[PDB]
Amino acid sequence: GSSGSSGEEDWVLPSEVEVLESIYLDELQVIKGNGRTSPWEIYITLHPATAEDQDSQYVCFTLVLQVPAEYPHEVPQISIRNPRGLSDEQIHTILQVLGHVAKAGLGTAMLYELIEKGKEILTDNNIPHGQSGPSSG
Repeated sequence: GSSGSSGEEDWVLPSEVEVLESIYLDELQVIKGNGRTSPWEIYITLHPATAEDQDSQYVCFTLVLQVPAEYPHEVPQISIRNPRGLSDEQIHTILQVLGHVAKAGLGTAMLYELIEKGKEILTDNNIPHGQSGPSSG
Protein backbone atom coordinates (compact mmCIF):
# COMPACT_ATOMS: atom_id res chain seq x y z
CA GLY A 1 0.00 0.00 0.00
CA SER A 2 2.48 2.62 -1.18
CA SER A 3 2.90 4.10 -4.66
CA GLY A 4 6.40 2.95 -5.58
CA SER A 5 7.25 3.95 -9.15
CA SER A 6 10.89 2.94 -8.73
CA GLY A 7 13.49 2.53 -6.00
CA GLU A 8 17.13 1.48 -5.84
CA GLU A 9 19.11 -1.67 -6.64
CA ASP A 10 20.13 -2.10 -3.00
CA TRP A 11 19.38 -5.02 -0.68
CA VAL A 12 20.75 -5.80 2.78
CA LEU A 13 19.06 -9.21 2.83
CA PRO A 14 21.86 -10.65 0.66
CA SER A 15 24.59 -8.61 2.35
CA GLU A 16 23.74 -10.50 5.54
CA VAL A 17 23.27 -13.89 3.87
CA GLU A 18 26.70 -13.89 2.24
CA VAL A 19 28.02 -13.84 5.80
CA LEU A 20 25.61 -16.36 7.32
CA GLU A 21 26.42 -18.80 4.51
CA SER A 22 29.98 -18.76 5.86
CA ILE A 23 28.99 -19.25 9.50
CA TYR A 24 25.93 -21.50 9.23
CA LEU A 25 27.13 -22.89 5.90
CA ASP A 26 25.55 -26.16 7.00
CA GLU A 27 23.79 -25.23 10.25
CA LEU A 28 21.48 -23.25 7.96
CA GLN A 29 20.34 -23.49 4.34
CA VAL A 30 19.53 -20.59 2.01
CA ILE A 31 17.34 -20.62 -1.10
CA LYS A 32 17.11 -18.09 -3.93
CA GLY A 33 14.14 -17.21 -6.12
CA ASN A 34 13.29 -15.67 -9.48
CA GLY A 35 10.90 -13.10 -10.92
CA ARG A 36 9.38 -10.10 -9.17
CA THR A 37 8.94 -11.38 -5.61
CA SER A 38 12.10 -13.48 -5.86
CA PRO A 39 11.60 -14.43 -2.18
CA TRP A 40 14.60 -15.98 -0.43
CA GLU A 41 13.68 -19.03 1.65
CA ILE A 42 16.04 -20.02 4.46
CA TYR A 43 15.95 -22.92 6.92
CA ILE A 44 17.80 -23.80 10.12
CA THR A 45 17.52 -26.24 13.02
CA LEU A 46 18.41 -24.73 16.40
CA HIS A 47 19.15 -26.73 19.55
CA PRO A 48 19.20 -26.04 23.31
CA ALA A 49 22.38 -25.89 25.38
CA THR A 50 21.25 -29.02 27.22
CA ALA A 51 23.82 -31.57 28.38
CA GLU A 52 22.35 -34.66 26.71
CA ASP A 53 22.93 -32.66 23.53
CA GLN A 54 26.57 -33.78 23.64
CA ASP A 55 25.17 -37.02 22.23
CA SER A 56 21.77 -36.29 20.68
CA GLN A 57 19.16 -33.52 20.64
CA TYR A 58 15.68 -34.84 21.44
CA VAL A 59 14.12 -31.42 20.92
CA CYS A 60 14.72 -29.62 17.62
CA PHE A 61 12.88 -27.24 15.29
CA THR A 62 13.74 -26.18 11.74
CA LEU A 63 13.25 -22.42 12.10
CA VAL A 64 11.88 -21.38 8.70
CA LEU A 65 12.66 -17.86 7.49
CA GLN A 66 10.95 -16.70 4.30
CA VAL A 67 12.37 -13.35 3.18
CA PRO A 68 9.92 -11.63 0.79
CA ALA A 69 10.72 -8.92 -1.76
CA GLU A 70 9.83 -6.07 0.60
CA TYR A 71 12.31 -7.28 3.22
CA PRO A 72 13.66 -5.94 5.28
CA HIS A 73 10.69 -3.58 5.00
CA GLU A 74 8.65 -6.76 5.44
CA VAL A 75 9.40 -9.29 8.18
CA PRO A 76 10.31 -12.83 7.04
CA GLN A 77 7.52 -15.40 7.29
CA ILE A 78 8.41 -17.32 10.46
CA SER A 79 7.14 -20.89 10.73
CA ILE A 80 8.13 -23.93 12.80
CA ARG A 81 8.93 -27.00 10.71
CA ASN A 82 9.39 -30.51 12.10
CA PRO A 83 8.68 -29.40 15.70
CA ARG A 84 10.08 -32.12 17.97
CA GLY A 85 9.24 -32.21 21.67
CA LEU A 86 7.48 -28.86 21.39
CA SER A 87 3.68 -28.73 21.37
CA ASP A 88 1.18 -26.60 19.45
CA GLU A 89 1.09 -24.33 22.50
CA GLN A 90 4.85 -23.97 22.93
CA ILE A 91 5.40 -23.59 19.19
CA HIS A 92 2.80 -20.81 19.04
CA THR A 93 4.85 -18.78 21.52
CA ILE A 94 8.14 -19.32 19.68
CA LEU A 95 6.59 -17.78 16.57
CA GLN A 96 4.97 -14.80 18.27
CA VAL A 97 8.27 -13.97 19.96
CA LEU A 98 10.55 -14.54 16.97
CA GLY A 99 8.20 -12.31 14.99
CA HIS A 100 8.32 -9.47 17.51
CA VAL A 101 12.09 -9.29 17.05
CA ALA A 102 11.65 -8.82 13.30
CA LYS A 103 8.97 -6.12 13.46
CA ALA A 104 11.24 -4.30 15.91
CA GLY A 105 14.21 -4.77 13.60
CA LEU A 106 12.49 -3.74 10.38
CA GLY A 107 14.46 -2.02 7.64
CA THR A 108 17.67 -3.49 9.03
CA ALA A 109 19.10 -7.02 9.11
CA MET A 110 17.08 -9.29 11.39
CA LEU A 111 17.44 -12.83 10.05
CA TYR A 112 20.69 -13.43 11.93
CA GLU A 113 19.04 -12.16 15.11
CA LEU A 114 15.70 -13.92 14.64
CA ILE A 115 17.73 -17.13 14.63
CA GLU A 116 19.52 -16.36 17.89
CA LYS A 117 16.23 -15.80 19.72
CA GLY A 118 15.02 -19.25 18.72
CA LYS A 119 17.94 -20.76 20.60
CA GLU A 120 17.24 -18.88 23.83
CA ILE A 121 13.48 -19.43 23.69
CA LEU A 122 13.91 -23.20 23.55
CA THR A 123 16.61 -23.15 26.24
CA ASP A 124 13.79 -22.10 28.57
CA ASN A 125 11.07 -24.46 27.35
CA ASN A 126 13.53 -27.27 26.64
CA ILE A 127 11.70 -29.86 28.74
CA PRO A 128 8.76 -31.53 26.94
CA HIS A 129 5.16 -30.97 28.01
CA GLY A 130 4.31 -33.20 30.96
CA GLN A 131 1.08 -33.14 32.97
CA SER A 132 -1.89 -31.83 30.98
CA GLY A 133 -2.80 -28.35 32.20
CA PRO A 134 -0.89 -25.10 32.78
CA SER A 135 0.23 -25.03 36.41
CA SER A 136 -0.01 -21.24 36.37
CA GLY A 137 -3.27 -19.51 35.52
